[PDB]
Amino acid sequence: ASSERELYEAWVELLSWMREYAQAKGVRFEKEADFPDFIYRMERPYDLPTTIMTASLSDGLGEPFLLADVSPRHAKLKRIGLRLPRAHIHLHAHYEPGKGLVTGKIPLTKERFFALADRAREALAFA
Amino acid sequence: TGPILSGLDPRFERTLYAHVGKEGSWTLDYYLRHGGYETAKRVLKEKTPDEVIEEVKRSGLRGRGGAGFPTGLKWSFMPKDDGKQHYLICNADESEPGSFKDRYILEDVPHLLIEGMILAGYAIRATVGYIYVRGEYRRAADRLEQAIKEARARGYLGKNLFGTDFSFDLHVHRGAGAYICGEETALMNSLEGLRANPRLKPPFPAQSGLWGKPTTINNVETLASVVPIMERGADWFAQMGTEQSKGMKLYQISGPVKRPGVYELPMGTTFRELIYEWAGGPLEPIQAIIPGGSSTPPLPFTEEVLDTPMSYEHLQAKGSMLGTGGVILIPERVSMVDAMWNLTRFYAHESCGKCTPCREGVAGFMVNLFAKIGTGQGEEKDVENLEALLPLIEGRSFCPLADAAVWPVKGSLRHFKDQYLALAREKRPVPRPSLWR
Amino acid sequence: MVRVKVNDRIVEVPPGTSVMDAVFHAGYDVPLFCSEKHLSPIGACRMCLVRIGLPIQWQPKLAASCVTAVADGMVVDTLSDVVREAQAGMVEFTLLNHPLDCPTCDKGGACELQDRTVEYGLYEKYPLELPVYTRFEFTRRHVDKHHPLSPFVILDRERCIHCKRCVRYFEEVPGDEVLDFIERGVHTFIGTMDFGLPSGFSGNITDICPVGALLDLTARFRARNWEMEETPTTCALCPV
Amino acid sequence: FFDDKQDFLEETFAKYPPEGRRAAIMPLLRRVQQEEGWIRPERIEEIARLVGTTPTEVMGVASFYSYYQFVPTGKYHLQVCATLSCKLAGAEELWDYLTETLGIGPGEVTPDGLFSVQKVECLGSCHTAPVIQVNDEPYVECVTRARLEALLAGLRAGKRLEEIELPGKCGHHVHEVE
Ligand SMILES: NC(=O)C1=CN([C@@H]2O[C@H](COP(=O)(O)OP(=O)(O)OC[C@H]3O[C@@H](n4cnc5c(N)ncnc54)[C@H](O)[C@@H]3O)[C@@H](O)[C@H]2O)C=CC1
Ligand SMILES: Cc1cc2nc3c(=O)[nH]c(=O)nc-3n(C[C@H](O)[C@H](O)[C@H](O)COP(=O)(O)O)c2cc1C
Ligand code: SF4
Ligand code: SF4
Ligand code: SF4
Ligand code: FES
Ligand code: FES
Repeated sequence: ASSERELYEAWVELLSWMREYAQAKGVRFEKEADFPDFIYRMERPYDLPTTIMTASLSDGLGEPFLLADVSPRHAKLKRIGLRLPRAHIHLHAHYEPGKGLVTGKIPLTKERFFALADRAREALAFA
Repeated sequence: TGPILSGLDPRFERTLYAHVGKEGSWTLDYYLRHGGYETAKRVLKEKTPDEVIEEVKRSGLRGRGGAGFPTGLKWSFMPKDDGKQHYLICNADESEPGSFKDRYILEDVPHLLIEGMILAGYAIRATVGYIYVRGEYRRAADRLEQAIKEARARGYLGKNLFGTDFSFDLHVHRGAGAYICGEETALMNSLEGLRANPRLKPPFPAQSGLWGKPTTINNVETLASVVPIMERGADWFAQMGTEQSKGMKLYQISGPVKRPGVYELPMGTTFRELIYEWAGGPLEPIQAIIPGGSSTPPLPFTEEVLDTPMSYEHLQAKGSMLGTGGVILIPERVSMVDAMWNLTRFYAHESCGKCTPCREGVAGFMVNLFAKIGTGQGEEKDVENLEALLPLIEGRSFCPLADAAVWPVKGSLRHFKDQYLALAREKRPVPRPSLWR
Repeated sequence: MVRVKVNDRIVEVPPGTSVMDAVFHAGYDVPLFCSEKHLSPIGACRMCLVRIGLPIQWQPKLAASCVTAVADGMVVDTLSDVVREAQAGMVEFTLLNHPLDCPTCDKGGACELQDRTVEYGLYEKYPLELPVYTRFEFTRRHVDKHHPLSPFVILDRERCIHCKRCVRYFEEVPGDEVLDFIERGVHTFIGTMDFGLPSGFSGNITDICPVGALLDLTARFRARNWEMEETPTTCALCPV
Repeated sequence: FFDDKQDFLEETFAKYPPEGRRAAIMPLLRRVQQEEGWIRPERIEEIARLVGTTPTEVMGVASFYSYYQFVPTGKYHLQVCATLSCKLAGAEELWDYLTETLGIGPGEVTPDGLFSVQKVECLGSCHTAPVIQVNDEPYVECVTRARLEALLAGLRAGKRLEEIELPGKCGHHVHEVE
């Protein structure tokens, strides 16, 4: 259906939170990779709101501890994903209408993500 | 009656699972009071290693991990004398779903296993041996270390055992719950301090095992089965089962049945006998059964199937195989698509990542194919493609885990591809009824 | 020496020869990712598959020519339809989750994956039917990108196809273990706890990586592989 | 961490050949897990220095197995078996109800500070499904809604698993389903 749209919109919203945390704890954030269907679209028209697909929070050593990704424009089984490297931790969120951004059945709010990234910073970050 | 054991004939003698559950059966005193450790005493001072190897060779005892290779011939492949230290490996990693039989052997009757390991160590000149247990079995590990401590106190594991020139010692090593680490060549890596990516099979562990020493790995059920064989006859062992399946077997069953669990039964009992006489008959209509473990291809619920003797040969001639005898009943209330869904997601959780086909196809493609089909997204295209996908994975992987993923799906198509097409052509998610209370 | 037969040719070859070397010495060809010169062959990419007969006694499953020893009077088949279809399938599995970076990838034209893909992939299916390249229409694997492991080496964990070349080398050639995988499954990735990359011989992985994962930062974004003018010479920094 | 306990290190390294010190990476790591709740990088550096190898190899090893945790977990890390048998006994609905009630992700921890969730493959008790394990301990088997909620109410009040009233019968090696 059309929920996809808001999902990408919601996806953009997610990025904001990430950036905010960067200023809070003074930790390095990096834009990892942009959309291929936006680089390699030559004349084809493009309606998506933002051009960024993958980003991450890297520690002082540059090694990431938190990764966030969004599904491409034409792929099947679209989702938004989160991963903690080296910790065997994967989260798979959808956008359910009325509820909001939810990890499966459980809502994914700003506070939950802030806590998760703070835990990763305290635990996994080497320096 | 003509001498052949295929079921509930009254001449059957429970040997391994007898003392399971009996309070205090893990005391060395319990094992002693029932005649324990006598067989070790006789074999160590009477028989030579080649003799105890010939004994198990004639026993018809085949590998109890699911392979079926004659452990007698297996030990006959060992160097059998080289001057180097050898190792005997107890493979206590029990990770196949539907398999819960060896757990309670480890928890309640350890000294049976210790005697069997002493016998095998005498046979293969193994002075030290290791027991590798999975990180989910803590009660069994506690009881095993307690039993080893007791045997070490009362002189069963020492510099020289019982005056003869043989020595033996055991050491426990607890795992951390990784299915592939059960692989005989990957287990050695995992213990050695490496990542568990399998080793090359053309060099066998009989010729190059732990730390380069000629180690031999046998299943827990095999080691335990050694003791009665040496105790009361090898022919007595071979008295059970068909001409290719000698001895008894620890069957176990799970699913919507009245009383699931373990039964120490001869090789060849019909599925009807097991489910109905023992487990009390199913609780819901079953659409299929998975006989061996999870890795085995499902077979339909048929009368000509219910009459099938569970053995190394009768299942072979029916397309499936007898891995562990751990049967799981799949009812019509759950779609086959959902069953193999969970199976493929499980095998994807546990892949090591060395082979491109298993790692990529299984963990990225195959599971995604099943997801699209059974989530109300699939099309016939996905079912055709997944059908063609399996032969591209089966033949070529470093360890058979990859084949372990396709064969259950392979058969699942050859009997139930039609089902998928429905879920493909109806664009319907798998049914999700409430099953738990 | 042992006599081998590849599809039309008979070759003398010393006994300890790998089937792969007997194919190439015989003049045929076979894909190659896992194995490398001076590195322990282990069947990992499953690209080196051939057909083997040792009597006509065809093997049930495809033989790994990178870790197969050769026996006297063996038949090796690299042109059978089954072998070509299987090699194309494995290429499909390998490129399944690749990041779509070729035009901006520093590896560019001198990328073994590109060449073996255009070599063996897309078996001739039988019409002038409109062909489909990839079946994978799902979400690809995304991990950390353009990460400098060291002032000389940059790391793209997405481009790694999970061969063993850098870790095999690191244990074997210098004897300095400063690299290995972290997790398993498809989530496996390369990492380190030794950050300075202390070994004095790390640069060679830059050349070995059949993908652009590990690239030379001092030569990142200067020119394309074909564009550079090559001058073969000898280094006079030290007397070797 | 292992500075305090040198008798344990001697005992563990005596179990392996003098060249097979690296085997000890397995038990040593495990001792950290149950002691501190999660594995810190300092633990891995110490294991490497004691055992004479590189922290990279040890980290690859530790991250190879599912049991070893590298982030904080609750005091009670509810490991939910999701395999075929346990699902057929309702691991779907069990997992859904558990996670939706606690409101946690598998990576994060409840704000109460004692409840974490994680899916696990076959726990080797299939006839008594569904099954759940608490961080190292014998499984709480035959998990029905009453059994789960009673275990939760007991653990919430500081009851040791060894002392909690569990309704229903859990067979030893066979079990009657009614
Ligand atoms: N948890 C469980 O109970 C599980 C059980 N299984 C079962 O176990 C099986 C795995 O067994 P494998 O390790 O594949 O054994 P296999 O069938 O390849 O070989 C049997 C044994 O004999 C040895 N052997 C075979 N051919 C030989 C030869 N020519 N020369 C010398 N030694 C030789 C092998 O090294 C091995 O120890 C699966 O096929 C499945 O049926 C599989 C997965 C899990
Ligand atoms: C990928 C893989 C996983 C395996 N997992 C187990 C296991 O979990 N438990 C087991 O007893 N055997 C397992 N095996 C079979 C081993 O071959 C087994 O330890 C060995 O055959 C013991 O020999 P035996 O059956 O002759 O006694 C596995 C084999 C493979 C290839
Ligand atoms: S089939 Fe290959 S990739 Fe899969 S677990 Fe076995 S060795 Fe690893
Ligand atoms: S590694 Fe090779 S195939 Fe991959 S993006 Fe770079 S050039 Fe393309
Ligand atoms: S980073 Fe490159 S060389 Fe290393 S394993 Fe991956 S593909 Fe091979
Ligand atoms: S070439 Fe033999 S598998 Fe890599
Ligand atoms: S299925 Fe959950 S314990 Fe075996």
